[PDB]
Amino acid sequence: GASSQAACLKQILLLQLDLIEQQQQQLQAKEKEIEELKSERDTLLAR
Amino acid sequence: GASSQAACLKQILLLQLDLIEQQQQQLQAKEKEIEELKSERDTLLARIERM
Amino acid sequence: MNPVNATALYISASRLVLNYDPGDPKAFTEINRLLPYFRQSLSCCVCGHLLQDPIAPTNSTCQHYVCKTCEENKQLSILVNCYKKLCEYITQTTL
Amino acid sequence: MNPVNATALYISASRLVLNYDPGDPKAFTEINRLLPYFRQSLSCCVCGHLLQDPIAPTNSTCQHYVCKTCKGKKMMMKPSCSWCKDYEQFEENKQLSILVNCYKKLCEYITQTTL
Ligand SMILES: [Zn+2]
Ligand SMILES: [Zn+2]
Ligand SMILES: [Zn+2]
Ligand SMILES: [Zn+2]
Repeated sequence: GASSQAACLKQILLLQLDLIEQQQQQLQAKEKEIEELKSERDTLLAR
Repeated sequence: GASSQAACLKQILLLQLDLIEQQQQQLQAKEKEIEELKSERDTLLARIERM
Repeated sequence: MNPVNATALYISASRLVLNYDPGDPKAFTEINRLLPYFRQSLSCCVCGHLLQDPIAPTNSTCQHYVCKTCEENKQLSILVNCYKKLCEYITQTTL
Repeated sequence: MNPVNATALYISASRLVLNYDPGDPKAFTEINRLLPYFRQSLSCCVCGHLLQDPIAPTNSTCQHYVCKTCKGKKMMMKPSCSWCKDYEQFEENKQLSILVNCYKKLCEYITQTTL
């Protein structure tokens, strides 16, 4: 009964955990894409 | 027993959901800032063309 | 490129199922209205069925996703699994 | 600036706690050793207490946080961090609040699975 619900909720919790991790790594990647266009834009301003 | 545990998992689950949501909003912000910086970059490029 | 429609709909659906208020006589029909749209958001543009091994474009925000059998996006995969487990929990409990 | 360390540690701790095997003589110690760093990432730099109204530096990525009722007070770690000097610089951080609540509910689960 409630142990099937618990055994299910654990799995969906783990799944959401994986999703959160992927979103973190993507936010980081986009942070790099920003810092790059920022340095590039700055060096182009200097040029 | 399993009631307090499953009822605990539900709450921590909803909270995790709220987290996923806030991260999504951050990603959208990053997308908009990247695209703005990209168009701005492209127009700042045309500055070289006018030599 | 991440999927906004899919994640947003997953949040809405999960929030609806997990906050099922036994006392709101309109909750079940709400979950029932939202569930097919969440199902649509994760479907294959060739098959029509639920995405098997998702692949997405990186230059646009096309919202168009296709199977590997038909650039792999991990978010889409995790979300397909999310849909499966949410469906499993919906089948297990009665609302 | 979002909490990178705090989310990393939340993922680690949650994964270890949720895959808990009492048949593994190694899992318990792993959880006990990863866990103090995870609470640290959500501790206040004036209090030591769990971040009450999280105010997180946009100034840098030094990732040292304080409570809203803890602005303008001296930070605990000495030598003091050079980046968090400007107290006029941090804003409220939603991700941190969500993570604090996550930690509290996670502990509520851990005390249940231990007992
Ligand atoms: Zn297909
Ligand atoms: Zn398209
Ligand atoms: Zn404090
Ligand atoms: Zn600092």
